[PDB]
Amino acid sequence: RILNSDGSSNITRLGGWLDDHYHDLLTVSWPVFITLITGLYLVTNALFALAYLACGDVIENARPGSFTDAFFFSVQTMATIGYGKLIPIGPLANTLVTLEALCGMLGLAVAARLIYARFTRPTAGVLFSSRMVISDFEGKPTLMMRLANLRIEQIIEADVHLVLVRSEISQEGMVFRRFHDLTLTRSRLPIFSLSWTVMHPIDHHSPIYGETDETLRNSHSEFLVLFTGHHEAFAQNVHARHAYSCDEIIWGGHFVDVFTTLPDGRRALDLGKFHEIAQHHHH
Amino acid sequence: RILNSDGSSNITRLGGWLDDHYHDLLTVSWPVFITLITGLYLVTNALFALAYLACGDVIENARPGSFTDAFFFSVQTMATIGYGKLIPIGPLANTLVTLEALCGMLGLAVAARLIYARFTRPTAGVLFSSRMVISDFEGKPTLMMRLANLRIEQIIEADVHLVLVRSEISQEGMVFRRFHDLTLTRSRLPIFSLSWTVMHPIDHHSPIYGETDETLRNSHSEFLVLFTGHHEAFAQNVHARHAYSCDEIIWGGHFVDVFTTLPDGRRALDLGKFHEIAQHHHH
Amino acid sequence: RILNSDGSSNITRLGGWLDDHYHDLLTVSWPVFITLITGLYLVTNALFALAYLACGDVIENARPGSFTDAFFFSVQTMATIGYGKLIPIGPLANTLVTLEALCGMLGLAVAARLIYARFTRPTAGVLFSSRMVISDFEGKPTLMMRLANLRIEQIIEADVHLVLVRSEISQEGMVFRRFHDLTLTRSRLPIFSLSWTVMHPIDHHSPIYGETDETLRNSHSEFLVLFTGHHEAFAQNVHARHAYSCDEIIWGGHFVDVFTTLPDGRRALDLGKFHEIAQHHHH
Amino acid sequence: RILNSDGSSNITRLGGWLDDHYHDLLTVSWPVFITLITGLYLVTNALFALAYLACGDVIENARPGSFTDAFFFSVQTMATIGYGKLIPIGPLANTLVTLEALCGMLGLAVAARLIYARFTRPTAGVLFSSRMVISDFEGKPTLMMRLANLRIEQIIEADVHLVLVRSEISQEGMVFRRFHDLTLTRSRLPIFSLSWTVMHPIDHHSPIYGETDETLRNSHSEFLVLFTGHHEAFAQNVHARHAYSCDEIIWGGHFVDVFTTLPDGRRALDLGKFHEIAQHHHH
Ligand SMILES: [Cl-]
Ligand SMILES: [Cl-]
Ligand SMILES: [Cl-]
Ligand SMILES: [Cl-]
Ligand SMILES: [Cl-]
Ligand SMILES: [Cl-]
Ligand SMILES: [K+]
Ligand SMILES: [K+]
Ligand SMILES: [K+]
Ligand SMILES: [K+]
Ligand SMILES: [K+]
Ligand SMILES: [K+]
Repeated sequence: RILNSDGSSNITRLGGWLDDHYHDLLTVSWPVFITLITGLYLVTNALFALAYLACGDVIENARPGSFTDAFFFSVQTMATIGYGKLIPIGPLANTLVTLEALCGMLGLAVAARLIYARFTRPTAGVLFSSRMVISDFEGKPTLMMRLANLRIEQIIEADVHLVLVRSEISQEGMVFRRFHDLTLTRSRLPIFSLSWTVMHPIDHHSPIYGETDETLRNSHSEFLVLFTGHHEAFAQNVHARHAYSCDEIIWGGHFVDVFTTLPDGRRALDLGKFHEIAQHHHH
Repeated sequence: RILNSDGSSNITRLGGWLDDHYHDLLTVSWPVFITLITGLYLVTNALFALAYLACGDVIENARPGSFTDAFFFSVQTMATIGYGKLIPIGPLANTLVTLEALCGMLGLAVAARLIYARFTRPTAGVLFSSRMVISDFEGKPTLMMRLANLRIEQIIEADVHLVLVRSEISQEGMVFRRFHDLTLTRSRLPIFSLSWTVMHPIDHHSPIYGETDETLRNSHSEFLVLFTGHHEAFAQNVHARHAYSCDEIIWGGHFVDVFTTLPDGRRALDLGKFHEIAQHHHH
Repeated sequence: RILNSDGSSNITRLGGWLDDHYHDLLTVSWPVFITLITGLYLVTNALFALAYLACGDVIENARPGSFTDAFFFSVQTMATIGYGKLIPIGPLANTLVTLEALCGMLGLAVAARLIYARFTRPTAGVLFSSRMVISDFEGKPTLMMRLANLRIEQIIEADVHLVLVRSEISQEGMVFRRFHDLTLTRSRLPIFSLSWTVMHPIDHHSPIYGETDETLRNSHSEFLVLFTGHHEAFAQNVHARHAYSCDEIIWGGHFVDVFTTLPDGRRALDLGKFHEIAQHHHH
Repeated sequence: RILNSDGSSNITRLGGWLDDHYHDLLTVSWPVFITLITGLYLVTNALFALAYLACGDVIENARPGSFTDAFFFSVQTMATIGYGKLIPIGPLANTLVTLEALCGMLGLAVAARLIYARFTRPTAGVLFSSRMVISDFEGKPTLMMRLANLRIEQIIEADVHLVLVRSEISQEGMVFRRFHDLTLTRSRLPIFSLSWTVMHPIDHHSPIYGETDETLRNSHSEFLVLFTGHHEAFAQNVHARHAYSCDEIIWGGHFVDVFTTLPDGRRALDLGKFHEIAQHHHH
């Protein structure tokens, strides 16, 4: 497989610590992110502790020269707790308190907004069919796959972009992976609530015209699907990607109706039937 | 009705606690959201209270072994109030204070940003006409519905996507709901301030060409409308959806002019006339 | 004038307190917004003051029954200042402190995020020419207007949508304002840095084909311009709107080159020349 | 060069302090931004210090008339530290504390949200080839340039807009820079993971049809590239711009394959080969 089932590439890649700070703060794992924020919080409070000590004995009820007492006073100042046992003395420590309160209020507000950004990533909650089918629709062979909304809230302006990716030999003897846009009957669904079957009519303008299971395997053909939409639950845009290889196309298959009948005779959506494909079996 | 008047589906659906945390935090009711935040706030302060107690008697002016005194000290630390009656003693409680201040400052900032997200959902403030009409416009039968901006602020790049949804029998005997895009005379209005009448000319390319009130009812025809736009009041995008059934089309009707004359002879917008449709009555 | 110079409508409009809370919190004036936030802050602290008093004398160093002492203790609790002169006594006041700290931390965080939203509205910083011109370009009469970027930072994917708005009589004797999209030579400028002249070639497909200054005045013709783009300074989308009446079209005029020569022989942009139009004067 | 390599213009520009506050707060340098926030923090605390003094001796444990003691009490109130040595006396200072806590909580929250906005600007992390090439592709001369994703995370709905910018003489003897959209074989790549070669087939509809290296230099031809896309790492849109002059087009050159073979026989992406162009050398 060139592309994984999720649509990402398998190709190995090659060719400063804070050179991409924002990206790294978002993509780094939660234990790493936590260590970074917690360590920065502790390192800043250790730097102010040393600063208070460099002024002399400028913290009331603190043991002279005690870093521990200066650190805990710094925490009480930076977090703006201010119990009042450890309190600043003179213009030097009060100036440092004024600087530290500002750093803590600003820096902890930024750290908290970064936690929120990492936490509020919306997921499309869209299910792609495990396979694609090739069967006749309106008297023409048609490539199909389907999507379902896994949530109760609607996706507005839902778009699907289907692309064929195959190996080709150019007119000047150049071997390369080419990307062919597959024209869909409907690429935009204004309101996506339940199930959507995406169709590519295989006409003389289709890059898979006259193609068989065998010819798709020789060009190492792959089908890449991008779904985009605005999700009403999040009041944000969402996307989902997927990839099918040549062996995931059921030639002559048709998708089973997902709309089932409940015991009370009601019409329901059964996503148990979502990956079910019907085929004709010969002797 | 397959689709409700708001554009949602009526179909019954089937086929972990924190498996969709962000969606559930946004879509859950306000009393439930409040119980969750308040309970998490109280449970965290109860966990730190127990932690302070596990260290021994490390809170000044607290009754030894008192959970109540340890809980209220935890609240005073986590909220960063720090009155100074209940104060930490030793390296163990001061370390817990340092950890608790961080959790509270970060966690309460995230909870507050989540309240803001739930509170700042923009509404389009767009009124859809209670009916659609079918009457001649520029010598051609035309399907129409109308929208009005209920607010003083404008919607920029306003888009309308009108779709017919009917039951159909495919060439291979497949019964299914098909979605037909209805081509509008104008689908984009760069600046939407007052009233907008949306028109679908019923020409030989229209899916409702040669269709009558009777034929629309036999295919269980429905009309789905999606409105999108950028709202100047919110400096955010907005949308609105609506649905009409076959019995909500006034055949031969025309919308009444909404621009009324005020006593001072001034031209005004009267949204009292917005749902008024004029029809010819025969003997 | 039907439409003002800024693109808004002049039409008079007609046809619950917290029924549109979010819109009203954004569009209300700053003195009103401030009164609302400040009053809510003061009313909440007065409600907790009364609550503390209803428990009895549960505030140390407070005068029994004093609302003033209970109010200032509430402020010290809700703002999380906690000096430590006024401190809570018993399980009742400590429970109220726990509730009040939560309300204040959450509610003041939301109020502050609302101030930021009202404060960070981006302006396009785009100058529209005071007039439009009609003159020959590539041997065809062309309608033109121009825009300039007033800032050093670029606007990416800049779009212009020009529309004619005139009064018309329909085939069934209906008088109405019709919106005609005016097709531009270029409606998209990927990178907008300096000046952009927008052109509508008046060909047989133009709604202003065969139109004169006189015929535009009889239909009360107006030209509405919408500019949209992504601003690099804000890393946000921006828009600007404008409107021209029939008397703001210079028939036969051409815009003066804005690129001037500086004393050091350097080529500069002179936005002093931006509204300058050249015309031929006859005897 | 009219346009720099980054796509910005070189043209010199000409033609109130808080007249563009939000833009200036985002585009101003970090030392300037810090001085502004820090100075505003210090000036506000100096104004409350003076206010407390104007009431008389209304701060316990403060030296009468001492601005230093009133300033540090103001810092302790505005930051909500509240140690409890300097505490307010009477209805006048307690009213000022109530006002100051509100200002500090709101104003410091806004300042912190502004730091976050300045800090969380996403970069596309896209590499443009140092040159463009003109060589035959599918038996037609084709203009090409290429882009690579410098990060592991994908860009979804990646768009490329290529424009020619040359000096031209109009039919009425007008010399001006004209912007020609160059039609690409593929302008949209739904999922951009590795390398993308952008192609403009030079057919009879191309503005560079029949053009040579010499004719492109006489019109001072430049090629402007805009890349846009949605970045999965940031869950935000991104863009990148670039510009090529006439001397940056390798006539007859073709880009070298970036997909290299690793010692374990694995296929890898070598961005060391990204700027490598192959050419035929004659005697
Ligand atoms: Cl925020
Ligand atoms: Cl935000
Ligand atoms: Cl096709
Ligand atoms: Cl049609
Ligand atoms: Cl035209
Ligand atoms: Cl072309
Ligand atoms: K505090
Ligand atoms: K405090
Ligand atoms: K305190
Ligand atoms: K205290
Ligand atoms: K805070
Ligand atoms: K104290």
